[PDB]
Parts: sequence; C-alpha cells; structure tokens
Amino acid sequence: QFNPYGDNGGTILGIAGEDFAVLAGDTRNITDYSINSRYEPKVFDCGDNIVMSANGFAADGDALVKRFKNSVKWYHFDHNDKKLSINSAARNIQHLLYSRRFFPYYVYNIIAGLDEDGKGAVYSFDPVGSYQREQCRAGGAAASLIMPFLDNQVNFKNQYEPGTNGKVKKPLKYLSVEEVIKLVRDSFTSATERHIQVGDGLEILIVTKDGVRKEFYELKRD
Amino acid sequence: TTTLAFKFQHGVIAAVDSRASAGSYISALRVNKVIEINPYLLGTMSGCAADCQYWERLLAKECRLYYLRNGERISVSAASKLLSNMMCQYRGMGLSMGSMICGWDKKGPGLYYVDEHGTRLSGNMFSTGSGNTYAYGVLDSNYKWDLSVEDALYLGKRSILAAAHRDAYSGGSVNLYHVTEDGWIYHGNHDVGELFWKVKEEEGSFNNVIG
Amino acid sequence: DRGVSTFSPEGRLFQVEYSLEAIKLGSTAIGIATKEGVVLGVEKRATSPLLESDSIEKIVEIDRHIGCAMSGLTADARSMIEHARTAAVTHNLYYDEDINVESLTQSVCDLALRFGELMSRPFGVALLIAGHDADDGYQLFHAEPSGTFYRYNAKAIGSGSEGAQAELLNEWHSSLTLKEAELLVLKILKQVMEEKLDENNAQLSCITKQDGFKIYDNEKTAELIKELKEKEAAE
Amino acid sequence: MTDRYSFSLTTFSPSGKLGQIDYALTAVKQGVTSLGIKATNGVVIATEKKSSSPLAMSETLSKVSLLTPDIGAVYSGMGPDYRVLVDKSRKVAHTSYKRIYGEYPPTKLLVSEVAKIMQEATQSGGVRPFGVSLLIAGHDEFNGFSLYQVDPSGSYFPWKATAIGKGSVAAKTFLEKRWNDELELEDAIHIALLTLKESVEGEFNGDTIELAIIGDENPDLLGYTGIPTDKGPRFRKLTSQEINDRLEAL
Amino acid sequence: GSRRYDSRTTIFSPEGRLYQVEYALESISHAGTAIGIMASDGIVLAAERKVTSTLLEQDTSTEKLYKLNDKIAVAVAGLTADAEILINTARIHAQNYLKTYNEDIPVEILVRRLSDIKQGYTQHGGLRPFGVSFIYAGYDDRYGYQLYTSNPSGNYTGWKAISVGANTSAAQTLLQMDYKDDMKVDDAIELALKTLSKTTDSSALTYDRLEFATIRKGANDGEVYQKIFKPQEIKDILVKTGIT
Amino acid sequence: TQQPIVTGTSVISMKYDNGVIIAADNLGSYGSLLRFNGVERLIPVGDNTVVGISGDISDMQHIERLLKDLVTENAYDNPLADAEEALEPSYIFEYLATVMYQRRSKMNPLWNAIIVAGVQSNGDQFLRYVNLLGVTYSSPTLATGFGAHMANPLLRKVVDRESDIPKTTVQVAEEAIVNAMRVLYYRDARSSRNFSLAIIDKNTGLTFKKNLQVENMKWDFAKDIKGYGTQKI
Amino acid sequence: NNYDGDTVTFSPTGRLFQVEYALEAIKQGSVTVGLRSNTHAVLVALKRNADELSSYQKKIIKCDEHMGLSLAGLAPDARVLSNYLRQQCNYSSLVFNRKLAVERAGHLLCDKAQKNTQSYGGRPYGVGLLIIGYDKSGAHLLEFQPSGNVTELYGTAIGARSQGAKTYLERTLDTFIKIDGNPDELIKAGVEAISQSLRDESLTVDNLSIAIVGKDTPFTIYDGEAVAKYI
Amino acid sequence: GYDRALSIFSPDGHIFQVEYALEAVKRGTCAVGVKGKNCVVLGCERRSTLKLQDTRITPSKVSKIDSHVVLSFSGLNADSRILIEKARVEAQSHRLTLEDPVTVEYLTRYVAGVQQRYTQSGGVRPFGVSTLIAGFDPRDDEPKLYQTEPSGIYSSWSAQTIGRNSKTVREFLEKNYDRKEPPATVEECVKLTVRSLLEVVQTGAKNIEITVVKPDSDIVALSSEEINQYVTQIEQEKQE
Ligand SMILES: *[C@@]([C])([C][O])[C@](*)(=O)[C]([C][C]1[C][C][C][C][C]1)[N]C(=O)[C]([C]C1=[C][N]C2=C1[C]=[C][C]=[C]2)[N]C(=O)[C]([C])[N]C(=O)C1=C([C])C2=C([C]1)[C]=[C][C]=[C]2
Ligand SMILES: [Mg+2]
Repeated sequence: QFNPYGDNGGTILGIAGEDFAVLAGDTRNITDYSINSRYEPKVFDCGDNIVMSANGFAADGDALVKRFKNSVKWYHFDHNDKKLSINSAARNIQHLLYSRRFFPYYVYNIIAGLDEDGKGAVYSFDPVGSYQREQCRAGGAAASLIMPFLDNQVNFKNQYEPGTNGKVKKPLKYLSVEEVIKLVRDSFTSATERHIQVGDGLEILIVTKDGVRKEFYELKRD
Repeated sequence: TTTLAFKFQHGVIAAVDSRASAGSYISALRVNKVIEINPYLLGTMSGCAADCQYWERLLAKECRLYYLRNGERISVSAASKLLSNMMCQYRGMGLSMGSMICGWDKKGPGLYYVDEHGTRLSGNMFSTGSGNTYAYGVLDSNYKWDLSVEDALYLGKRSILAAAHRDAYSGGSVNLYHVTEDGWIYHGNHDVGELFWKVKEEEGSFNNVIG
Repeated sequence: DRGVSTFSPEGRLFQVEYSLEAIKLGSTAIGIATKEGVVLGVEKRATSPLLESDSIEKIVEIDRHIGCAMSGLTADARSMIEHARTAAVTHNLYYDEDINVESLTQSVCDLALRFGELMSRPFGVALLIAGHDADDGYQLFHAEPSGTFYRYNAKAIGSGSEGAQAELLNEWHSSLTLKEAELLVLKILKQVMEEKLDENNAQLSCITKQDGFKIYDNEKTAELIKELKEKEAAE
Repeated sequence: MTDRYSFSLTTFSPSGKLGQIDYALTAVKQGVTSLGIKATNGVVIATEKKSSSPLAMSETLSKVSLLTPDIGAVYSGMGPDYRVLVDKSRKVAHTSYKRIYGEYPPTKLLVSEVAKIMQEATQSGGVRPFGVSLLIAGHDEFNGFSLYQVDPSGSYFPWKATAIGKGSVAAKTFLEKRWNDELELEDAIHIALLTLKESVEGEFNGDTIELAIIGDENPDLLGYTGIPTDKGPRFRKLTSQEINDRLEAL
Repeated sequence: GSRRYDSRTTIFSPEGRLYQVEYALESISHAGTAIGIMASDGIVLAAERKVTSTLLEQDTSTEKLYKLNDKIAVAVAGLTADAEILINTARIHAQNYLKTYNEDIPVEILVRRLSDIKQGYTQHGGLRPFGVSFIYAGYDDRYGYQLYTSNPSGNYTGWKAISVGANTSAAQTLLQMDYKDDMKVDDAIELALKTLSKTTDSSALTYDRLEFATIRKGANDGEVYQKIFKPQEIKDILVKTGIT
Repeated sequence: TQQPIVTGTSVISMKYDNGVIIAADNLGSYGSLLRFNGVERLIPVGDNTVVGISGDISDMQHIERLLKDLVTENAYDNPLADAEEALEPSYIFEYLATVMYQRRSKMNPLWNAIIVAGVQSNGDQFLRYVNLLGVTYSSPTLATGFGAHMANPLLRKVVDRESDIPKTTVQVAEEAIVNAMRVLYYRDARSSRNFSLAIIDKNTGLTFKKNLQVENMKWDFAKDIKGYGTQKI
Repeated sequence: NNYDGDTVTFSPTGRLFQVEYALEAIKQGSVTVGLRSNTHAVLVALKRNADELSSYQKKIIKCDEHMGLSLAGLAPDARVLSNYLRQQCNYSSLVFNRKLAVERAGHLLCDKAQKNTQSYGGRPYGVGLLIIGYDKSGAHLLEFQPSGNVTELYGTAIGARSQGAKTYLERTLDTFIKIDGNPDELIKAGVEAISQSLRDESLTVDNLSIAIVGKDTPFTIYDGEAVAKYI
Repeated sequence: GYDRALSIFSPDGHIFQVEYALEAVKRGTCAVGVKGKNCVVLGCERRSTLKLQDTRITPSKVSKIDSHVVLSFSGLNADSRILIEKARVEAQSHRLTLEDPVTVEYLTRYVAGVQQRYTQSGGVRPFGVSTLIAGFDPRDDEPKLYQTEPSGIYSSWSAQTIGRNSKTVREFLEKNYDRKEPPATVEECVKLTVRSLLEVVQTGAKNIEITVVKPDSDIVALSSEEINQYVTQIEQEKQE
C-alpha cells in the first residue's frame, strides 16, 4: 500500500524576546537511518518581518510555506500593500492548515516576528490548524528534550529565591538577544547529543524592527 | 481537559483547565479553552483543538452576521443550534468537539451542551473532557441556585482543581468566567500548582497529600 | 432585440448608462467626510402618510467600522449589502482584523459587471460607503453599477445630486467638525427635498473611530434640525 | 457552440393558432396518398411508391414499416421525418414496455408513445414539429384489431377506415360508401386497391404500390419451431406478385 | 446569435397580461364544449366531440374524458396531445401520494399540482404554455364531491357548475338559471345535456358526438363509482331526457 | 495507489568545481529477474540538464515524454528558446517536483526517485532530488535507493561540505563516481555491469557517455574461501 | 449599422463593430505614456478626477515584482485582465520557479481578449493596457488592444490626445533609448512626453502617476509628493 | 438552459417588465390591511362576475404562512401560490435551524427578496403580485403589517390597500385612520376595514372577506352573516 506521508526529522525552536524574536532550526534532512542533506534550510523569511518553519514531513512543509508566502503576496495586491501583522498571519495559516483537516499537512509549524506594539511574538500550530501565541516553543523530533529546559531557563519554573525555601519564586526578568541565542545553541547542542535525527548545522533567524538577520553554527555530524 | 459551566441566580459560571496533550507528552501548559464569541456569548472547548477553534470561530462569524441582518443579538438557543447543525454536515467524518455555549439573552441566562454527534442539550449544569467525572462530584454536592457570585466563582474554580489533581490529562491553570446580563466578565488565570497549596491550607482539604 | 453586454458607438455599455438614469430618479443621499468622522444622511420619501416612516431603511450597517447609504432601486441593494457584510466578516475570520474600507468597496464593485446572457442586468442602485480604518483613516466612497468607485471628501447621489454637489463644492473644507458636517447634510437635504424636512422624513447617521457606525434617533436629529433653523435665522 | 435555442419555436398567435403545426399539416397535404381500412379479421394499410427516378431501386425505400410483430405503420408527408420516427417507435416499444412487461405493447399504447414524441417536438426548445401524419395498424389480444391516425400536433384518433395526404378528401368519401362492419380482410384489400387507384396517375402495379396487412399469425415467418404459444407475426408485407394477382380480379 | 428568433413566451404586455396565456385561451374557446355539474349525491361530466366522421371508431375513442384515478376524472378542452402530457403527470402524482401516505389523494391537492405545472410554463423556461383547460370532477372524504377548473395561466377555482371550451358565456348563463343547490344527479344529467343541446354549433346533438361520465355514491354502500358512458348508453340517456 | 513492476535501481551524482556528474546503470528489473539490459535512465533536457530517474520504468517513460513535451512547449512563440529563455535545470526540476507532489496528493503517485543535475545560466551548479512523495532536498552529493546507503559515503569523502566543491576537479569526481558504480555492482543484487554517465560542465558543456562497463574488479581472493566455518577442502 | 448588435457578426467589409466600439472607450480614457531604455522601463499616467471633492482614479497596476501595466478605458476590465496577469505571473513562479517573460505575458493577454471577440453572449474588453517589465532579455514595453493585438515597442501612448506624446517619442527615439543607468532622466523624458498631450490642465501633485521597473529595480508606483520632484 | 434576460433597463432608466407586473397587480381584486391597537384585520374583495362558485373549496384569498403570520395578495393568482409555498417552506426552515418562528419583518424580507431575485435573473419574468403580510411576532403584542411589490421593495404600514381601485380606498383610509388613536377594539378595526371596502366593492354580500389576526396565534375568518351585520350597521348610520 502507498503511504503518502514520511518523516524528514529535524527540530525547530522559537523564542520571543521583549522587542525581538528568534526562530531556529537544524539543517539536517533525513529518511529512516540515512542522511539526505547536511544543509537543507528549514526556516524561511516570508516577508513583512515574518519568519516561518514547517517541521515534520518536508514535502508538506515546503508546500505550506510556499502557500503562505503566496498568501502574503496576494494580501499586498488585495489590500493596498498593507503590512501583514503577525496575528493576522497566524489566523491565515490556521485556515491553510484546516483546508486539509481530512488529509493533513503533517507538520508542526512555528512563526515568529513582532506584534503591532513592537514586542516579540511567537505563534505555534499543530498539523490541523490550532494555534496560539506563545513565549517559548520547541517543535519536531527533539521537542520533548528541549521544552522542559526552556520552562526552566526561560520562564524560571521550579526555581525559587534562596533563603526563602519555596516561599518566594524567582522573578521573571526579561532576556536579551545575546542571552537567548546562548540558550538556543545549548538547546541544539544537547539535542544533537541525544537525538540521532538532529545535527550537522544550526541556522537561526533573528527578527527586530531593523529587519531579519541570520546566524549559522556548526553541529556534530555523526 | 476538564471544562464546566453552570447556571445560577446571578447568571452562569464557566471554568476550564489549560492543559494540552500529545499522548503522554504535555504539549501545552497554558491553552485558552474558552472563546469569546461576543460580549454576551462564551464557548468552552474539549476534544480536537483544531476542531474546537475552527468551528467556534466560525460560529462567531455566523452569530455576528445574525446581529447585522436582524439588528438584534442572537439567542443562546439559536447560537447553539447553528453549531450543532454544522456538526451534522461532517457527521461521521471524524470530528471531535465537545462544548458548552454559555450566555445571557431575553429568557435570562442560557447554557447548552453541544458535541460532534450533533447533540444539543439544555441544562443548568454541564462538564466535559477527560476529567469531568471529578468536577461533577464537587459540583453536585455543593451546587445551589441560591449561590453568591463569590461562592459560585469559587465552586467552579474548586471543581476544576479537583479534576486537575486526579486526571493526568487535566491541569496547568484555571480560567474563570462569569456571565451577566451586562456581558461576561473574565476572572483571571489561576495556576493550579499555586492554587492547590493555597486551597489545601485554607480549606483543609487534600489531607492525603503532603505539603 | 440586442445584447445586454452591448457597447454603444461612443464606447459605453448601454445597460450601465441606463441604470444610471434609474439612480437619478432615486431619493437623495448625502455623505460628508471629516477628520472627526464621516456623516451619512438620506431622504426617506414616504409615498403616503399611512406608511410608517421608521421602516424605511436606506441607511445600513455593514460592519462596526463601515456604514452605507443607498439611492435608486433600493431593492437591488439588499444582495449587495448581504455580500458586503459577508465579505467584511469573512475577512475578519481569515485575518483576525477589520477590513479596509477600500477593499470592502472593491469587493462590492466586483459584483457590478457580473451581468450577461450571473445576473441578467446591472444593479439599479448607487451606494455611498463610509467608514474608518487605521491605514487611511476616515473615508467616503461612491460605488456605481459600472464597477467604478471614486473616493470623495463629500458626495451627493440621487435626484437632487447636481444641485447638492455644487453646494458641497462651496461648503466643504478640510477643518470641518462632526457637528458642522451634521448641520451641513441637514441644510443641503432641506434644500433639495420636495417636502419640508423633519425628523420623520429624513435620517442622519455617522461613523466615528470610538463609537463606530451609528444611526441617529429621531429625537437626536430633531434637535439638530432645531439648531439648524436658529443658526440660519441668526444672520 | 452549445444548443442555444432553449426556447419554443412553435407559439400561439393572436388568433389561437399554432402556426408550425398548421404548416406541418400543409406539408402532409402535399405528400403522397396513403390509407388504412379495418376489417373484422384484419387491417390493411397501403400507399403509392412514388419513385424519384427510374434508376432508383424503389424496393430499397420502404414506406410501410414493421414496428412490432403485430403492429405496422405507413405515412404521408416528409419521408426522412417518418424514417426517424419509425426508429424511435421501434425502440420505445422495447425500452418503455417490452423490457418491463416481457411482451410487445398493445397498438393504442405504442401509438400513445409515438404521439408523445411528436407532441414534444411541438413544445420543446429549438425544434420544429414532425412533418408527417402516421397511420398505425395493429393487433393485440385484449383490444383485437385497430387502426390509428397520428398528426404533427401529437393528436391521435382511432378509425374504421381513413386516408391521409394528397387525395384524402376524395378517398375518405370513397371509403364511406364501401365500408361496413362485416368486411373480411380480402374485401378490405380489394377496397384499398380500388381507393388507391383514384389518386395514382402513372403505372399501377405491384412494383409501384406498397401494401401490408395485420391479419392471421404467420408461423412460417417466425423463424423457429418448438414453442406452442409463439405462433408468429400478424404483420405481413404483400409481395409484388401477390398484389398483381388481386389486380386481375379488380 | 439565437436571440434573434426568440418569441419570448413568458413576458407581460404593457397592460399586465401574459400574451401566450391569452392566446392559448383564444385557442381553447374554439374547442368542443365541456360541462361539469355538481349535485348533492354525485357529479356529472358532459362533453362534445368536435365535428366527427361516420368512419371514426367511437367505442374505442377518447378525446374529452379521462380517468386520473378511481375517485377523480377530468374533462378536456383544447389540444388533446398537450392534455395527455399533463394527464399522465397527474396520474403519477396521485400514485406518489398514495404510496407516501397510504391514502387516496385529496382532489384539491392534485388540482393544485397540475395548476402549478401550468404556472411554471408562464413564468420561466421560455416554452409555450399548454393549450388546455381542465374540468376536474372528484371525491374525497374531507369536502365530498368537488368540481374544479384550471386554465393555461395555472389559475384554478372551485364550482357548483361550470363549462369550458366553446360558448362558455352562453352555457354559463343557462346553468346559472336552472341550477339549484338541492339538485340531484339525474336532474344534473338532464341539465348538462340540455345545455349542450342549446349551445352546440352542430345542427342536432346525437350520441356519436358526445362523451359522458358520472361520479356517483350510487355504488353499493359508502363508496364511489366512476362511470364512463358507452356509445349505446349515451344513446339511451338522450332518449330518456327527450332530446332525440 | 499501485505497485512498481519494471524497476530501475540507484542513480548517483555529485558536484565538482565547474559542474555536476550523474550516472545510472542500464538495467530494467522485473522483480528478481534481470529482464531488460538496454534501458537508458539518464535523460538529457537541452544541453544544460540531465534528469536521472530510478523506480518504475513505465512511470519513467511517462516523465521522459513530459520533458520532451516541455522542450517543445518552451520553443512555442519564443525567439530566445536556444538562448536567454532556454530551459534551466531549476525550471525543469520545479516542474517535476510540482507534478510528483500533486500525484501523491491524489493518492496516485509516479513511483520514482529523480535527480535533476545541471548547470544554470550564471554558471552555478544545480543538483536536487525529488521522489514519489514530493520530498525534495539538495546536497553536494545525491543518490537514490542503494546509492544513498553505499555511494554517498564514498562521494562524501571527496566533497564533505560546500567548501570542498571548488577543490574537486572533474577527473577526481568522475573517478569517484565510477568507483561507486563498481561498489554498487558488487553489492546491489538489482544492478548491472553496464551503465551510462553524464557530465555537465559550465565550460565544456554536456558530455554524455554510453556503454560504460565496470572494470578492474577484485574476485581472485574468492579461490581461497572454503566452506562456511570448519570445512578445509 | 445592422452588423454592430453583437461581437459574433462581421460587417460586409469584414469589420467587427463591437470591437471597434470597445476601441473607442480607450480614446475617451485619460492619457497614459510608456517608454523604455536598455536598463529601465517607465510608465507615466495622467489620472482623472470626477470633481474637486473626488479622488483621482488610479491608472497603474502592479502584476509582479518585475512586471506591471497602466490602463486607459473601463477600469473594471483592467482589474479583470491585471488579475489574470497576476495569476499567470504567479503560476510561472510556483510551478516552474521562473519569472514570466513579458513577451509571453502579451501572448496570454492577446489570447484571452480574442475569445471574447469570437463567441456569442460575451463582449470585448473595453480597455487598453501598456505593460512594462524587466526579464531575462532586458527591459520591455508592450501595447495591448482589446481587439487582441499586442505590440512590443520602444515607446508609446494611449488615451485621449495620445497622438501628441506618440509623435514626441517618435522624435526622441534615439535619445531616450540611450538613457541607461539613469532612472530620473528616463522619467523626465516620460513626463515631458505626456506633457505634449495636455490641454488647459497641467501636471499637479495628485494628478500625476509614475511607475518604473529595471535591472536592480522592482516595479514600484509613485504618487502624491513622491512625484513632486518631477513636476 | 433558457438564460434570456427578460427584465432589462430602458433608455429612460425603467425596467418595463417590473412595471408591467405592477399593472397585473392593478388588475387584481382589492386587498386591504388595517392594524388596530391589539389586532390586525385583512380585508379582501371577491369579484361577483363568478357565481355558481363552490366557496368551500375555492382557494381563499388570505393564506396562513405560519400559525402567527398571514399573507393576502393582489395580482396573478397562480403566481401568488409560488410565493406562498416558498414562504411556508422558509417559515418551517427558520423554526428548524434557529428554534424561533419567523418575525413578520423577516418573513416579509424573504418574500420581497424572492420577488427581487426574479427581476434580475435570466430566463424568468417578475411576479405579477403585491402582498400584504400581517401578524404578531412571538411573545409580542405589537401588531405588524407589511407590504411587498414585484420590484422587491417592502415597508411597514399603519394601514394599506392594494389591487384595483386601491387609490380610492387608500384615499378613504388616509382621512379616516388616526395614528394617535388607532381602532382600539376588534369591532372598530373590522368596521373600518369593511367601510373602506364598501367604497369600492359593489354589493356587501359575498364580495367581502374579512380575516382577524390577534396576538399569540389567534387567527379566525369571519363568516358571511357576521360581515353582513357590519354592512347593515354601516349603511343605517349613513342614512342621516
Ligand atoms: C484535554 C486536555 C483533553 O486531553 C482537553 O479536552 C483539550 C481540549 C483543548 C481544546 C482547546 C485547544 C487545546 C485543547 N484537548 C487536547 O489538548 C487534545 C486532546 C486530544 C483530543 N483528540 C486528540 C487529542 C490529542 C492527540 C490526538 C487526538 N489535544 C490535541 O488536540 C493536540 C493535538 N493539540 C496540540 O498538540 C496542540 C498544540 C501543540 C498546540 C495547540 C494544540 C494549541 C495551541 C498551540 C499549540
Ligand atoms: Mg551518523
């Protein structure tokens, strides 16, 4: 029997700062126990200061990104070159995903950018279109490895102030872009060690009011 | 999830938890399981997340259009039926959605249970999701029509807590809503971790658990 | 006979040009755009005193930020309004935001030329579409059955249009207040109307960023009529 | 392309006339004479084989046609219209009857089906009426022998005897004098030949006359033996020789 | 294109009339007169065949009176071919109703259905209307004995007595004069034939120029019988009433 | 949904400093039966692209016709069909990729794995993969089926990352490809000795080599191997 | 006369009057100019208002990053045709990863307009279009007529009084074609060209509409104070 | 399918087919609608050219759309059946999908929408019918009376008449109907409705039909004798 789905592996990570946002993802593409590519971009600049990544089944991921990029283009044509806000993009993607409720895009999607007040924003989707605005989200193969680490090191979960003994929590101080990128790199270094589908390279897209910037880092190739 | 909703003297209470699961993995600690359809209509969510969001946000489209055409706010009875009719089109297709449509209209407060089979039930009290059995236990023994808003808000809050504790697939946080004839009122996000210890001390309950 | 989509020797669609004649027979509708809001006003024109005038609905809400006034064969407008309301709400569903006034107007105008041998003839009604959005602010559009729409600072359509448009030419300036615009619509309506203007045979409405689209009460309009009479008698 | 004539081409005029039907009846009037006579033990239908050229083989052109084993038809008017009606009539006898009830339809009901087809050409979009009048002779168990006329309008009438086409007015008068309720089939054939001679100008013989009968069952024409209930067709087309034999006793 | 040749059968005149409906009614006015008379104990249907011939086979002929079911019959005036199209539709509608509700169709419901079909040809489709006027004679257990008429406009009305086809103006006056409410079937039979005898364009009214039918509760106990009169039976009732 | 009947095995390829190389054997297998020995699975499109196809041969022949038709269609009303508006490797690939994903979305796939190798207008190397699922990826070395498991490891020793491409000559690259083909002949039960090789260089253009054979094979050591454990004779 | 009732009817001299009447609608429309060099292509359009309270009807429409047009005639028909171009440009990108050639875009518009001239029931398009673009064979300018005829040109103009601008370009041919790597001077030549078609009215800030596309220049439209530089 | 555009604009901006449909309404028998303080009455003319009629079975002029809404009309009788049927279907469809009966305003809006659709759809002609739609909204004691016409426009009326000689009876109603004080009782409302028809009808015998609709689905049709008593009392007061 023909199986229309497949698993191309990979892992993605989005973190929302106070006035910035990052969307990171490894560059390894795989089937079963083989490597297809050590550098196959997964996170894309979709225009209007929005970045997007559809992790899971690459063919469905490439199709969704392609269609959203297309949706941005037609939004400009139809509405006088208006800028597509991150919240509007999120809702638009929900309807793209649910168009296939009965033949889903097998992808875990994350977009990142800035809201209309200039603050950092990350939105996370499931394969059938449910979404929500989030501060921190890892998706894909090593999602379960990374998310707990981010609950601990971004939202300071289970962390309290010494001397008080569980009475007073650790205050939720904001993180800088330099601090976030450290947590991203450590997250992918740790994920590469314990997950076979993660490795080769790390590509990070950072979003600010000044635009979209890229950073690349090598990962272990075994 | 666990969701509940009940009618009483001063309107209707609506309370939900905030967890989302992917098998054993807790995919989301804080999801919003209530949709604000309009200033006088609420919708709870249980089942497939995408189905709940898509169809209730589509219900809100249809409820808005009703107001524009008729120049009058839609009833809770009519709104609940529009939703149930949508479910009957995709009858047998595999949708998974269990929800309460809460609101205040001309007949007073209104509460309807709607599910994927097209079921539509009017009633004073409902609870849906994997942890509803736990919520019903607290509700059934403490519910009166003569409740004060303060006590009613606490009852629904406490009923979710009960379920969040025992049910593995319920927890994270509690979202409270109070529906009046001047509209619904949000009564905040309440972390279960902090709420549990608070309730344990003040109420004296959960003696079995060590704190 | 002859085609419905036929061009005249002058390069105009016969049917579109004839539908414009039907609009000239319609009751007067006026729109004035200011920086404090857009005002829409219409002549009700009841055919008999037994007709309950408050049932004459020639000003209509499309969304909370978009209103609409009509003139001509008003029955034709119902499907246009229905489409407009659907388009406005559908965009809110797809994009979680208010739709642009221009985009809404363009969507309405796309129906206009969908006639042939689709519907059997053009619409016999013109629309004044007034609204507000964050990008272009307070706007007033004139939607015709030709499929064309012009933006206007102020515009009058219907039987007393060219007389009213000449008056709007002189009166409109970029610093008009909302109160001034209200009185100006009432003034020009009173000028072109056959019967004497009062709160029962004329209707006012406005769209502001704060309160959205509102149709005025007969008690509220009556006071603005009394305020108009006194200020005209003041010199 | 597409058939964009979805509207009626036959319409009522101020006087109440349906013009195209009237004009179709005019085309029938110009057509060659054909007739039908009903006897006690049979029916006869006859017409002239008006050959368009002596080089043409008039045997290949059949004006008298078998519709079912017990039903035959002849026409006056436009031949091509008749030909396609015969094709449709033969088919409708099977689709709307024989494939349902396992037997051939009775004469009146087959006529009813033909009439329906001709009525629809009078009301449906983008078509003209059929330019023919039919005479349908037939036999069935419960109604016995019968003879029907069908007009371009779709109206049909049962006849003891009648004629249509060129010299119908004269021929119908001739038949009124000769017809009675005690006629045998041979007597009806004799009267048919007498009546038809009046409307024919040129040669009058078996090669220029087409004549068929609905009479006794013909087991010799069945094609197989072994089933007692199957006794053969009642429709039989008379040969050139068989006609000439009866022209000597004329 | 094709527009050039379109007669436009479904339009209003400046006076607000439907051209084709009016012209169809003009056609029907030349058709053989058909009369219906309703009595307390039954209904009569009488109709005149149009200029017949001696060589027409009358006993197997049917141009005026048709059976829709066991309880309902119709008299025709206009194009016979058009009428048969509608009659077969009506016969089917009656059987559909019987299959659905397991009860014989009420007379009015059948009449409304046929009249709605006629209406359709006057409002859409671009086809000519049916050049037919019906008289419906029927019985059901709600209203008892009923007479209706429908015409090409699709409009229908109920009657105590009514005529369609030729000379309806004259015929309706004669019926209005002699008709009474306490009338019986045997009397109604006589009235129907007397009316035709006076309105006919023929020299004399004979058995071979008539179709006749009755719907009687004159069936053994609480039930209804349809009687389509045979040629010999029409000849006898003509002698009985003193016309021949 | 179907099953592949007559099949073609590995297609292997790699980038080098001035262009790309691609190769594939000339076998059409019918299960375990080595039925057809003269099948060409590299199909050139113009003078700048070679499409290598593995999987179902009937579907390959269908694709071969789509490409042939694509060239015809591009020439229509196109004065620059042999110049600026000629077909690019990227155009040809994206077309195929669109078709492959559409067919899988109708649950009626073209049962193939395709590698499009070529050189672009600006002299850039093009090498990208697509299969029956519509899955696409690019890499300095690409291979289908068994080639993915055995050839890629050998080819990646020559070009491990992007920066190794300018350091790789055509002689080194061809040598590596030919060695990989030999290894596949040793170890792939659905392979043949005869194969075709295509080089697309930005300077010397398209060189298409037919009727190549695997040579310099090591078999002599087999004479010494006896039994499956304890046997000496 | 008797042969102008529909598009499906030739006249006795072999003319299609409905098409000619559609051509007439273009002549009534406001003037627009097109011209190109080897590096850039420019559209210049005179916008028209209903009155002083009204806005100035937009004339230029973007089709892709590398292509767009200006209209003259029925604006809704331009919207239908520009929408079709947007889709075709988009189909080329999504399927073939290929920017649609300007010449092929013209061939597609020609064929779409033609179908409306040979079939019963429909009507010809009542608008003329000037398509500019930059593709793999450099800068291009096309003139579209609703008869179906599409023509590649160095420069041209359509609309009312367009003959004046067209003559100017016919004189300036050798000059403006050589304006390579200088967008401002090419626009100046276009503004000076459209000025030959003006009477009574002159080019104001909300009257003038300009567009440009080139080697390293996406299709961009200039309106309002952005064109005050060229007045 | 038959696509021909029958309703089209003329050089002077008129749709003649829609206007000729109004002429069909002018030909139709007179219908009148009067709303009192706690009721609505629908009066209808029956032309006495047709005697020997069976009044038991003859289609009545006033038709129930639901248990709380009625519809009378003037114009082509056959056309009116199509609107009534559609309206009755919509009434049950609304109850089924929204769980409330239709408002009189909604039902009117639907029927008017149907009439409008037939003025700009290919292959069809406009309905030669104007309607009077009356009733009481669910759980509301305020009377409702609406009018529709072939063009598709609709509006609410304190009192209105349509059909032949409607100009005369509208003249009567305009001077006799006071808005500040409408017919307080059922009697006064019926009396005023009969009076208005007596301006046009001819004989007050079987030519006048009256149908009273009260709140909470209380609809009744008056009989001949009941109406005849109104006819008697009116003329006896007139002899003075
Ligand atoms: C209980 C927690 C059920 O276990 C509750 O009923 C919730 C309801 C809630 C409705 C509003 C949106 C969030 C869910 N149900 C779930 O969380 C369901 C449980 C479930 C039902 N059927 C099914 C389920 C899980 C897996 C397969 C089938 N969970 C989901 O629907 C999963 C797929 N949702 C997610 O993973 C989501 C993610 C990662 C995410 C979501 C949903 C929403 C916003 C951001 C991220
Ligand atoms: Mg490894």
